[PDB]
Amino acid sequence: ILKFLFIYCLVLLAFANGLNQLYFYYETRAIDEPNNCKGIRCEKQNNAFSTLFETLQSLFWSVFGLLNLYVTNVKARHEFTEFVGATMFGTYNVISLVVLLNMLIAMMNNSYQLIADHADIEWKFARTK
Amino acid sequence: DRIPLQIVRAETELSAEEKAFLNAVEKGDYATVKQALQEAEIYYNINCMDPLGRSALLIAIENENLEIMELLLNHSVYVGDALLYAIRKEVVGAVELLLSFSEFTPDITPIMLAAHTNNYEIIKLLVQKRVTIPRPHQCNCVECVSSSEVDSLRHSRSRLNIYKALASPSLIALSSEDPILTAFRLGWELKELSKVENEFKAEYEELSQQCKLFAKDLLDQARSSRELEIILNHRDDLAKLKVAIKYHQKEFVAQPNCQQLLATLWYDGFPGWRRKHWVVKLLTCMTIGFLFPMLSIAYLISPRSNLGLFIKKPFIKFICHTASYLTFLFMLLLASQHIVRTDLHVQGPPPTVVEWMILPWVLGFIWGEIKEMWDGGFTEYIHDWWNLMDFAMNSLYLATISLKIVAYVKYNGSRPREEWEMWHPTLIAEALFAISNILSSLRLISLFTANSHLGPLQISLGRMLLDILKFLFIYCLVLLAFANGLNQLYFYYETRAIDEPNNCKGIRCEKQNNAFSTLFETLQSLFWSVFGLLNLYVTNVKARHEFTEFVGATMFGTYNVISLVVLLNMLIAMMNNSYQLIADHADIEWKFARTKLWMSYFDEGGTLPPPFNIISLIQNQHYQEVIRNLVKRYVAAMIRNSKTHEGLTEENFKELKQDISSF
Amino acid sequence: LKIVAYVKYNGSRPREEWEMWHPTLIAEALFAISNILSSLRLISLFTANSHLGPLQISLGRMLLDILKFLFIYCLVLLAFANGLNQLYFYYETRAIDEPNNCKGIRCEKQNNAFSTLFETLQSLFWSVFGLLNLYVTNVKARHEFTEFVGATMFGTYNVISLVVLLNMLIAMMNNSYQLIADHADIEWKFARTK
Amino acid sequence: SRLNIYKALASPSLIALSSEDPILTAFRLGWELKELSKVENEFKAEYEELSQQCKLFAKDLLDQARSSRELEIILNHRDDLAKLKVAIKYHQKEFVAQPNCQQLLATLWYDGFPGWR
Amino acid sequence: NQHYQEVIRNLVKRYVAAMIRNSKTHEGLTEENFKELKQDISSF
Amino acid sequence: ARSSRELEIILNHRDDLAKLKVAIKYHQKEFVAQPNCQQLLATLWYDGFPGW
Amino acid sequence: LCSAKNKKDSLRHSRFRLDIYRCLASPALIMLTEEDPILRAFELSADLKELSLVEVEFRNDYEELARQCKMFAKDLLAQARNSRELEVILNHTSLSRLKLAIKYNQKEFVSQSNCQQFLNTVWFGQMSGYRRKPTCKKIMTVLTVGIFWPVLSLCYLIAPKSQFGRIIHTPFMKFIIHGASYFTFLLLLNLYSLVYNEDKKNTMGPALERIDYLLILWIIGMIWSDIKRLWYEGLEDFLEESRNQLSFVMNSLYLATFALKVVAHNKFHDFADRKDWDAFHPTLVAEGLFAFANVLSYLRLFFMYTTSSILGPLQISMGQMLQDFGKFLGMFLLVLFSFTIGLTQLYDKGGIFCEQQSNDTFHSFIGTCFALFWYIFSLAHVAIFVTRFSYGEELQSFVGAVIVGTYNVVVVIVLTKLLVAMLHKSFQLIANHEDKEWKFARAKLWLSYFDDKCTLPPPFNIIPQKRDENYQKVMCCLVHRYLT
Ligand SMILES: CCCCCCCC/C=C/CCCCCCCC(=O)OC[C@H](CO)OC(=O)CCCCCCCCCCCCCCC
Ligand SMILES: CCCCCCCC/C=C/CCCCCCCC(=O)OC[C@H](CO)OC(=O)CCCCCCCCCCCCCCC
Ligand SMILES: CCCCCCCC/C=C/CCCCCCCC(=O)OC[C@H](CO)OC(=O)CCCCCCCCCCCCCCC
Ligand SMILES: CC(C)CCC[C@@H](C)[C@H]1CC[C@H]2[C@@H]3CC=C4C[C@@H](OC(=O)CCC(=O)O)CC[C@]4(C)[C@H]3CC[C@]12C
Ligand SMILES: CC(C)CCC[C@@H](C)[C@H]1CC[C@H]2[C@@H]3CC=C4C[C@@H](OC(=O)CCC(=O)O)CC[C@]4(C)[C@H]3CC[C@]12C
Ligand SMILES: [Ca+2]
Ligand SMILES: [Zn+2]
Repeated sequence: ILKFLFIYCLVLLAFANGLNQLYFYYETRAIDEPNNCKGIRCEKQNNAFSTLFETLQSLFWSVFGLLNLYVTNVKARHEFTEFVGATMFGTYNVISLVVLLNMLIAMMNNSYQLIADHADIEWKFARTK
Repeated sequence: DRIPLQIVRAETELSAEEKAFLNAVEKGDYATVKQALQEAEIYYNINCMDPLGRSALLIAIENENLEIMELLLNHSVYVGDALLYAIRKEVVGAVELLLSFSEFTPDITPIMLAAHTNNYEIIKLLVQKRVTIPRPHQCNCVECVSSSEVDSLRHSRSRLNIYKALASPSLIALSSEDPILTAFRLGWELKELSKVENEFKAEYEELSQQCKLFAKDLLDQARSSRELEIILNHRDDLAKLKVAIKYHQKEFVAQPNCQQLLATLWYDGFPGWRRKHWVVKLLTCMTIGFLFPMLSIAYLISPRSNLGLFIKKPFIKFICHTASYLTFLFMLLLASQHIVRTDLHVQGPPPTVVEWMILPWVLGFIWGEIKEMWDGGFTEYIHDWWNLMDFAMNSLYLATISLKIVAYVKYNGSRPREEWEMWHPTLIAEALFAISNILSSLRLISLFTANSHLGPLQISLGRMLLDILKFLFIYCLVLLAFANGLNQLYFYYETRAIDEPNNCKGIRCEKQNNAFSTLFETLQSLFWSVFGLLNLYVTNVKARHEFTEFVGATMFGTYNVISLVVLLNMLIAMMNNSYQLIADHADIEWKFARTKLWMSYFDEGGTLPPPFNIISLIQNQHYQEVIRNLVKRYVAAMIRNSKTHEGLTEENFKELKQDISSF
Repeated sequence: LKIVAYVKYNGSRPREEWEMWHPTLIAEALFAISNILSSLRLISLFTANSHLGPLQISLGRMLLDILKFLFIYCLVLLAFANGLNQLYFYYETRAIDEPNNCKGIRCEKQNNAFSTLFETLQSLFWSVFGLLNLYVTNVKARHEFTEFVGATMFGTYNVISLVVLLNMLIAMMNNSYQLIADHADIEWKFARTK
Repeated sequence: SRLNIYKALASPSLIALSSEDPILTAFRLGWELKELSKVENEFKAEYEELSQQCKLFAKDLLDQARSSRELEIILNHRDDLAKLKVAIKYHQKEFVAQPNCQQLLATLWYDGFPGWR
Repeated sequence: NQHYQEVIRNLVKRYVAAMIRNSKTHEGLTEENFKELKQDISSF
Repeated sequence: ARSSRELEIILNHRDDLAKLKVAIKYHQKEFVAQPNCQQLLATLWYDGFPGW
Repeated sequence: LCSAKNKKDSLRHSRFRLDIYRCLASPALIMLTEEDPILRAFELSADLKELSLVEVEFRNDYEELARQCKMFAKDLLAQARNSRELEVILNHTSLSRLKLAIKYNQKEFVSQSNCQQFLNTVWFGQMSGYRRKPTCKKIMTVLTVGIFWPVLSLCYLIAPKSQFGRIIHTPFMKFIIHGASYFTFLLLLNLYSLVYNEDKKNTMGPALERIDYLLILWIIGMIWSDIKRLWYEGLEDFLEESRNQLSFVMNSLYLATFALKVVAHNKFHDFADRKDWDAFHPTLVAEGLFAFANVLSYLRLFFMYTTSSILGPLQISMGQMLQDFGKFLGMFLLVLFSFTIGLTQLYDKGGIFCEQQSNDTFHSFIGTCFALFWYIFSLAHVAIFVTRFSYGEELQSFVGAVIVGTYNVVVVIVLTKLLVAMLHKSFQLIANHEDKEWKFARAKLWLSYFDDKCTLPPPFNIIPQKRDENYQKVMCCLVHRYLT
């Protein structure tokens, strides 16, 4: 599992770098937002890809579908930039959820079958320890 | 109420005297057969055959009795195809006796059958008589064309029989000057054939696997390092290893002794690297990376010095290149900090400090890529997937630079960023730079093959990407179908951006609107529903037509069911099946890939990291003496493993009891 | 239907004033369904290719077990839908009493999700994909026992549907594909010969 | 008794000796034995095994052609590729998927394009 | 029909011989060994 | 082993169950999980609880 | 005395006992020494299975001896040649032999072709022509019998010996009549809300309608059959079947809602709107129990899938994979309790069912458990904004978000994938015995309809030396055939 988390961390770092490079020109201030809340832990999510730390947090929570889709919009309404950002987010979603999770499922299936043939002996060794 | 049973195709029955002669032949009574043949000569049948077709000579061969066979041959009995029947049983004595309806196709010769049976003694016995085998054509020649039209079945059978005869390990060992090179070329050619002849794929793949196994097993007989170096360095520098790599001989490359020689070459200047604590290795790797600029500069200032020669070792080359790439990536990560860039409202910006530092790395990457491509050629560049990624990344960087130059010259003044148009050169340049950063940071995965824990897993994951495209085609077809339907249904109720709140139109707004109003938007909406990011209220319409809304909702639900309950689980099952098959050969593939990576640093053509780069008869005699020893040991081995039968010993003990009774 | 609509109606009218069963709307819906069905026929051309053929055949042979699973899921869904509709049918509210004149769960504020059996079946269908909000179990009268029972039943349905059946189906589909994969070549060649 | 009779009638040697058209007899017997397995649920395995044996006998009998003329004679026999159509009608997948029959079908299908491969 | 019966005759003959090969050779060789050994010696 | 006395002699030999501890130190999992050793260990473990 | 020996040498004592039992379970010894080899194999096989449980260390050896005993009795039955011998063997008393095999869990014995052929004849009875009918003709026969079930059940009541009276006596039609009787009970429940007067929704003491009396008659009928089955068989045999357990709970829930309904009509009869009643008013409690019992009524139809030969094997396979789900419940239950402790410690010092979900879900132990429960699906039921403190606590808000993120990875990514890994492994082992397990379950279900103790459907039920010598002759033939 850690062996897979290494690859996932590499992919996440790459996509976070790209998204933060694209979206950092439009950072706003906390006082300019309703309720004076800045970030993705607010009632209306904003500034999702403004800083590298916030980009990492946003990409982590999108694995469980907890990041909304309007965070890719910008106030200036530059359609090319928003389309490119949405495409980056979609590519990350496809790679992370359609590919890596299923490969993890397959590898866990294979490893368990080999481990299962000796479960009793290892359990009894642990129990006598 | 009954089914009558009667012979439909009747064959003439033998006479009583012929049946008695047959029984005497089978019983092995030489006197009775001699008397019967003498009576036959007096009356003026040995040529008679059974309804099964087993003649007296064939039964005599089948019973392995040399005396009756010798006596029958003395009386001018018909021979026919007795040699083939003797060869197929693999009895030497009958074969030498013979040399001194049918069960076989008319295109089979004794040498072909001997090669098929893979019997060293019989093949050797036949070769001394100067036999020949036709060479198969590579073909639009008139002879091949006419043969194919006249009878395709015979032509294909004959071709398969010839290739089966040629690919016999014993024949290759006995009659080839260079058995290893012959095995390599025959394996490659046989592998190419299975793609052309789709019907007979399995036999050709089996023959290719047999050739590969023979080539691998020949190398296992080396007993000293001198023999191994002679074999691997023979040129028709490690020429033999490069030839084996060219022909995709994974098992030959992944042999333990070949790997040991490569490991010795790789860890040049590091004695007992394996005998070190993991901490010491980690500290050693860190310091060399920190000192990488000093080592590169020393080589440029003075190659002859010790520091100049330090970079020549392949492991140091690898460490320095990795450190340089890591530094480039870290500098890329630092270009998005708002501390470096002060103003954002300048139409044409001159490059900042970070971009000035970055540019030499990009120039070095481009120069190295074009140099590699020019040296290797187009095919070898196209062969590796990673080189394609490099080409895309470098093209994107070049486009970024070209767009940055135009904006600076064209625009002088400063404007608010919200006033710019959509197709502004600065925005396009920034987007291209971001995509380039994404592509660059993903290249680090190609360095996983050098590790023993993360290498085989990377190889297995990379081998599972072929089926995903196959499934993606079907998914794209289904998506296009449902998008067509939904856009056909929902395109009558398109609203304007002014009517919507906040003045936002699309499914990328806090309140999703116009989800299925256009084909492009329909495709985007159906893509995002896979991850659950499309809300259910987008199927409603302002006019409140219940039938239309219900039809659209049912379309959406059917698409959701098909996409998420059927196809996803199907993909999971397919990728599970593929992983189990791949896992059984992961070690050999990983060793092949790591060997390919290692030999890329043995050459001295490219030494500097990217930022610094821009600134024979006697040999044949020794090879033949080693090859002779390997073949001699190989033959004595395969006989002991499989050519050893308890049943053959049984009749020998019966013969010993016969000899004891005679004594 | 298009000919009937052409003959019958001979005047222009605002589209929002048309009734629910106007012939033009039915014709358009049937045309859209026909387009969906027509576009899906291209899968039958995959058997002519040596790469996409065996995969198409194997996917075809795997559709028999999914229906057997769906029958059992249908039984479970019917049971839970009957229970929820029996519990929640007293608190049915009219469309006038709701904001924007909504009734049902196709609205921004989902409501009356368990008031009828048909709507209950639709609501339970959409919970598999997570498109039903958790506040639909609330009661305007604010009765604690009823809301507790409804939430417990909804949670039990979600657990049974998404934690047990889906994983069972995954394992079953894994086993079936491995057996099918062995004979893919012969079946694909038979299909291509046909 | 019925099972014993059907098992006796499905012997490859008996079919070879006593049948006028062994291939058609094998096809019909395999189909009939496959249909009997559903009605007689108690003996499903035996009837399935007998049907498989009949199919294998027919395929192995086809496997012994030594020329294209013999293959054409076998495939074109009518009691136009009539035998192939009869095999398709009876779900003889292994018989149809034989490499020589597939090669003949390919040379029929790719007419006008020599050396397409 | 005459041509078809000719071809069927050849195929059946080849099929019978092939299946006999797997059943008969080992058994025949084993039987001929011991039986020949136990009667000729007695006659001698 | 055919008797309990032989099993005790083998398991208690010291160059307290010293042999068992030595086997545990060397990760002899198949040796330790033998049914007779497990029976003896269970007898030692459930002392004061007959027929547990 | 045996305890004294075990103190001196327990390894020798255990080995001697296993040596004796391996001698007793010899197929050759049973045939030569026992009068009833089939019954001896049944009793010994059940004896050796129990010994495996007590002798945990000798588990493998004992269950190998039990398997050997089971395979011997199945091979003895395979030597029967005609139906006369089959009826003699399966009807002997020491269908007593057929019922004895079901009690002793002889799955191999039941799945034999001779045993399966015998079951089919008894199950269909005089309607053996049903098997000759085509598929299109079979369905019309089942639908006709099911639709006219009240008439056929009534005909047996007045003229049991008539032609229509004896129709129920055959097991196959009895199963259909009982099945159609239950399908009408479920139809009455569906129609209960449709015929509900809207004026009664604001009535606090509503009286029992005519439809309510119909449901009471069925419930007594279903209950009455339940004591009869329990009384004739026993507690342990009756409690073992899952279908019987589901009938226990749903019958108590149906009595509670009607007991509360009568009391409410006699105590609380006020006319007031629904919005003004107490939360725990008896009328509201009565409707909560009624809805719960409707779910358990529809879930009883799972046993009817066993008869089908298409959905039968699949349903049995899913039943055996439910045992692996219980083990994962124990580990997940501790993980959910661990994160509940820390999360309520951090936020209480400073719910999810509202349209705007707030931080108040973490202010109680019950609320915290519910919020973590809805995170398992990964369908975004709960938002991240819930973790943020209402007034400030910038640092404590971040720590709470990290705690929730760790919970998601542990459960949704690690525990869920581990659960799928074992279902892949266990199913492959189960798939091997799919046919043998389904046939044993179907024969167990069929045998319950052979007894004439319960013949009428539930609404109608409430209304008021010679053979031993033959067995020995067959036994010697079967024994001597087996040796040959
Ligand atoms: C470790 C590395 C592993 C890499 C594995 C790669 C496997 C193959 C995946 C490739 C990624 C594809 C990226 C492009 C598509 C995603 C981006 C996107 O749509 O942008 C949306 C953006 C913004 O809405 O829109 C578009 O780009 C245009 C609309 C595209 C709609 C059709 C998409 C076709 C592909 C669908 C793939 C679905 C896969 C799951 C199926 C269950
Ligand atoms: C790639 C090639 C695929 C070929 C075909 C594969 C099989 C496709 C068949 C799927 C069955 C679809 C049945 C209708 C469902 C979609 C229509 C619908 O409900 O739209 C909403 C609409 C409108 O709200 O709802 C209805 O019209 C009725 C809703 C109640 C009935 C629900 C039926 C559920 C059927 C099983 C669902 C299983 C879910 C996962 C279980 C683990
Ligand atoms: C029963 C026992 C089973 C095994 C238990 C151990 C399993 C191994 C994993 C342990 C989980 C460790 C904690 C991970 C999540 C930390 C909390 C968190 O990030 O909350 C967000 C919080 C709050 O917004 O943000 C941060 O913590 C800031 C840093 C986030 C950086 C991005 C994520 C880093 C990589 C995480 C990979 C996790 C696996 C993903 C696989 C697709
Ligand atoms: C912050 C950004 C720039 C990402 C930083 C990532 C690096 C710190 C890591 C990620 C993957 C690592 C690589 C993963 C595996 C290997 C193989 C490893 O192989 C060996 O020679 C040692 C083990 C062995 O003897 O088999 C050498 C280091 C290397 C290239 C690693 C070098 C350091 C890398 C690039
Ligand atoms: C997927 C969506 C976007 C529809 C648009 C793509 C179509 C134009 C493609 C998709 C599938 C294609 C078919 C897939 C496979 C074949 C078999 C192919 O037959 C061969 O030549 C096979 C050769 C071989 O055996 O390798 C001929 C084209 C055809 C019908 C293709 C025709 C073009 C199709 C319909
Ligand atoms: Ca390159
Ligand atoms: Zn040629």
